[PDB]
Amino acid sequence: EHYKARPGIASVQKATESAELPMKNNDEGTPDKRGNTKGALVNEHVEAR
Amino acid sequence: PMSTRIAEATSAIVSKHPARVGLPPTASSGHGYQCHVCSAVLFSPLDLDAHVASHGLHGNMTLTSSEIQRHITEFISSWQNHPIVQVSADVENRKTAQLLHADTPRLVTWDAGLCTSFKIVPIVPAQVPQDVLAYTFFTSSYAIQSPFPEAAVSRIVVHTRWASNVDFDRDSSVIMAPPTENNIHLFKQLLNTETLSVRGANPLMFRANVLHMLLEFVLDNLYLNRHTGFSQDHTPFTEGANLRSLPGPDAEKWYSIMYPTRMGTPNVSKICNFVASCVRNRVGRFDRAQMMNGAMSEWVDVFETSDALTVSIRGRWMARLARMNINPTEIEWALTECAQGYVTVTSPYAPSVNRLMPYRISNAERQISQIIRVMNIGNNATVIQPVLQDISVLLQRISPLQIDPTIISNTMSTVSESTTQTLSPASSILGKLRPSNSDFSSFRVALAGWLYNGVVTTVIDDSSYPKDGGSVTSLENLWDFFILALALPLTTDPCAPVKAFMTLANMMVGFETIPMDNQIYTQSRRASAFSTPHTWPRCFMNIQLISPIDAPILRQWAEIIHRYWPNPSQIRYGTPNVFGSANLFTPPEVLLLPIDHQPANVTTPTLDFTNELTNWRARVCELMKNLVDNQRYQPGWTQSLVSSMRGTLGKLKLIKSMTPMYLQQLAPVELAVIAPMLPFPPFQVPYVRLDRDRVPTMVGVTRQSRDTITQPALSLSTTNTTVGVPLALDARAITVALLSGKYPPDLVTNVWYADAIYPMYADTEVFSNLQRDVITCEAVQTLVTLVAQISETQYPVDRYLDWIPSLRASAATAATFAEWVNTSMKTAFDLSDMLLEPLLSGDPRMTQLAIQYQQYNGRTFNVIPEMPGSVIADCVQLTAEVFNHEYNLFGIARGDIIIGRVQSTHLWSPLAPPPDLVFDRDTPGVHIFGRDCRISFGMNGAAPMIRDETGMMVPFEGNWIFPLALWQMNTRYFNQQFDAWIKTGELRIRIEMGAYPYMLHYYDPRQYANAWNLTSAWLEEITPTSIPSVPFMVPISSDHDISSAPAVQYIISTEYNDRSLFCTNSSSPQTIAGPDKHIPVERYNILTNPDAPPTQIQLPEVVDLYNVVTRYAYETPPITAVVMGVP
Amino acid sequence: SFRVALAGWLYNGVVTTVIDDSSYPKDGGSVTSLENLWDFFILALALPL
Ligand SMILES: [Zn+2]
Repeated sequence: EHYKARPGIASVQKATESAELPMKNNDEGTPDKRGNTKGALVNEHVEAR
Repeated sequence: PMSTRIAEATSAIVSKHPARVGLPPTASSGHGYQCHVCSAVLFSPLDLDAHVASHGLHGNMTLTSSEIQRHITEFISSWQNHPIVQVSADVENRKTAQLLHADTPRLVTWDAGLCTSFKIVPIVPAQVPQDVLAYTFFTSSYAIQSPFPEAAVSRIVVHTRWASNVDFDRDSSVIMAPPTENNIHLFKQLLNTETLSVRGANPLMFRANVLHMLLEFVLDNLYLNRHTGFSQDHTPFTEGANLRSLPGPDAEKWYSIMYPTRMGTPNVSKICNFVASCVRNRVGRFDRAQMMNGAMSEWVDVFETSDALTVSIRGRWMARLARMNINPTEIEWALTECAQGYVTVTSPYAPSVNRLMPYRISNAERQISQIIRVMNIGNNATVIQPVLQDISVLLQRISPLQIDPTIISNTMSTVSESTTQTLSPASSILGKLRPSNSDFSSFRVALAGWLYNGVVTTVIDDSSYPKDGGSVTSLENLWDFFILALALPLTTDPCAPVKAFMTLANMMVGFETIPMDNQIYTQSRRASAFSTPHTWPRCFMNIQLISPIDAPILRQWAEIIHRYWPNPSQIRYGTPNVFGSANLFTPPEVLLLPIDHQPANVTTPTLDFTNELTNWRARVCELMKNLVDNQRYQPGWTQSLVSSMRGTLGKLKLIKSMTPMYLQQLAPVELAVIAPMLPFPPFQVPYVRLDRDRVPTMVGVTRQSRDTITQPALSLSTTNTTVGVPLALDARAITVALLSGKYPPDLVTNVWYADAIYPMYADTEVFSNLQRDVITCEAVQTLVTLVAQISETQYPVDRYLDWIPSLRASAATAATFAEWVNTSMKTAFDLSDMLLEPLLSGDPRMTQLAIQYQQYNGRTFNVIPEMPGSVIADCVQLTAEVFNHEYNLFGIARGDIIIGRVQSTHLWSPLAPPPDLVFDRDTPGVHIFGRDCRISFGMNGAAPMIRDETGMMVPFEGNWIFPLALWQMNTRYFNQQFDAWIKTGELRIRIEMGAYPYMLHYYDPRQYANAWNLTSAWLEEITPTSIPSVPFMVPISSDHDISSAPAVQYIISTEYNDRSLFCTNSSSPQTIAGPDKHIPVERYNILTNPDAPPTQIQLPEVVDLYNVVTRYAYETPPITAVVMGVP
Repeated sequence: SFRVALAGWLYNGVVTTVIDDSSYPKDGGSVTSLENLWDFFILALALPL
């Protein structure tokens, strides 16, 4: 071995794994196969709040 | 337990209040305590409770727990708001303990053994039985003691105080093992907190480690030289010389180590050749000063084994101490001048015995420490209060003054008052003239605050004022103005005069008006709020704005203030001959006073009226009589009440107090007698009487430069910190003290002071408070001189250790290195409290000490003390300059190595390689590899390539040049590619290091040897943050003929650094095969060169290992054993 | 907050970082109050990031 990394390979890998995930898939408001918009029946502003 | 129980009870009583917050009020979230009988919202528990109480039909009140709680809260608010109670404590803090008494260093220590730091050690045993030469030849067979070890190889290593018999043990030693052992732990010590391997050290910190090593070396060799005692030589080896006898159990072994030129020379060996070359008459003692019959000689000069470096260090240390020296006659004169004749000390008059009393230091070394301890005190007010309290109790114990209100009582009791009245002037002041919490200390505390107006400002408490606006129509409220007017002139508050004008202005609002400056500092603003030069009303400097027709009383009071306020003076304490002068912004040997001083001329005092503190009371009483006179201010009063007020004022003006006489004549003498024996010297700024342009508005201290401006005079105004803190007092206490004073009826002044002042000049703590300042200045200078070696400072210093590798240091690195310096310099000199720590808060790369204050105009006065020398920094620089030439003795190699296979039968030592097989950047056909290097494999049988700096590709062969960091950053990818070619190929690399430790592996020259295992271990263990010590493979010298066997050698140095080799094949006639070196004649100059004078050292190139050293026998007695006093 | 501000430097066009409402002096404060003086100091040093 003779050498331990300065920041730390394990911690850097864990942080990169966490930051590597693809962004969420916002879906509420788009139709399904039958044509029915998928989502919960709630006010458009109450949802954002 | 009872501790917790009483603590809970005390909390349950004292914690009846929520808190003390500074914010504007608020109905909702303004801490409004709401009642319930009505919806009102009060802003205090006592306010809400007075609310609820006034609810309840006062005639029908009965006892209740609610009433009990009401009275308890009302009672405890006063005790909480008292100023002495606010600022006070019983247990000492670290900073106050540091200020009141600091751990005195131990700087006079003695040594008894022989001064030396370099020792000769055998590295390879000789062969005393052999085939060519019978054993009867050698002197070891006869058990003869030789000054130098018999061995095939003898090195010379470093071990500080290996032959020393010390008095006190400095705990900083530089101990080294011989070269054939690992020494990497000496250089992996300071900043290698990330290195894994126990046998590795980071190359980018060799410079810092070596600087710390040299500092510890110098700190260890700081002793004096004892005079032990000699003995005639009863044998014919010397010409009857006198020989030392150093103390110890096994002392008979030292007569052959101290004196190399005393053995016999029966043989033609190397040691005998040297001893026969030496001269004969330089042994033992040759000089002494015997100033007495039957007493030890004062000093001697002796020839003996010792190194010129440690001899020089101890000589310079003794020179510094000799500068610090003083004598009992000068101590007598100093103490007599300090006591001012009230104490007679005596010194003997006869041939002395050469004491050594190092207690005298310069003025810069004292002003620097004053600046430091003022920097350690800014803005705290719990660090400076205990000093004032101690001076207060000392003043009370030394003063012949008493206090008793019975004088005021008896004076008041003579005025006639009507029994059928509603106002009693004599009975009102008697009530409001009893101090709260019955403490009369505020008088002595204010009197002691005169010595400190640059860091402490004694103001009068806000509670002493008339409670939210006065009124001239109120008797109990008029006595408050009287008390404040009498009490203000004794405070240090620069804005004292504007109060006692705004107090009367507040009190008569609606009777007289005067033009203010703002809508905010109106005439109805509290008088205690005007504490700055900025807030003085314009009608106080331009009095014609006050008109004699509108505001006659204000006009008259303003004229009285401008024309009769007391005048400052001075007393001239101290004696700066022995003691330095510590004051910064005043001349040396002078003490300022906020009142005039005038020496008495009779030592049996009787009362008199002629002084400024009585004239002030007369003026105040006259104007009080005036503002009582007219019916314009007090219309509802009777002739009886007016005449009673007049009588009380006219008699209070003629009260017979000794306090003003005292403050004029005797108090400044007591201050001057107390000042020189004070653990924190006075720190004053000028007393401006009434001018708005000279009132000081700040006092700042700097400890570092700002951007690039290296001169302190240009950064002192923008890189300083303000110091100072107000301290509240009690006007009632001060005024009762001024009104009631008294002397004992048997007062004879000289007899009183002659035995009141004696017991404080019998202790000698003041003399020991100076060596602390010496060490403080030494530490500051040493830090400044060491940090410049690794950083870029603004100080001119020489740089010897530039060839050693070092990292690009930042503020954190500098702070760490300074911490190590501080710790080592405390461990040496044996003091446990703070030292050099106030400077470590910033960064120690641009340090500088300076101080200044500023007036109201903007005119700033600064004091920049001249940094005196420092023997410790000088000796560290000398040791570095000697390291530059004798680096091999500390196990350091200089240059760079050349990895490459060399198989032969020759016996050249790898530390002195033949110049034919060393190359450099100036060699034809050398490939220099820098930063942008890539390797490209070879395909289909073609050889792999590597990229030159110039963009070329070269096969794995030839003569190359690496920076060490290149390999160190690609250690594993390079091993795999290159190690197969270095071993049995044609590759030769010159790693560039600059400085590196090393080990040594010897081998029998007539057998096969191969250094590939050691070399491969080293290369394999190189790492981006560490390298193991460089292993060499050296042959063993041979006394006689031998046979040659092949040897394979891989690592070699570049320049000759086989300098720690002392002698090879000692005890034999000559060396036939291998590294040859006789005894170094240039080392022993005084013996081998008859023309050289005795005291002659060629220091920066050789340490000489033998010379003349002077041993002392001085006496270090306490001062009380030499300077006796006459009780 | 420090490192989230550093990260938000990269996404100016989607998310804007503003210092919290409750970090300001209560009721606007006053220059006659030490607490609001220190509040203003902290706020002034925090705003530029
Ligand atoms: Zn109410």
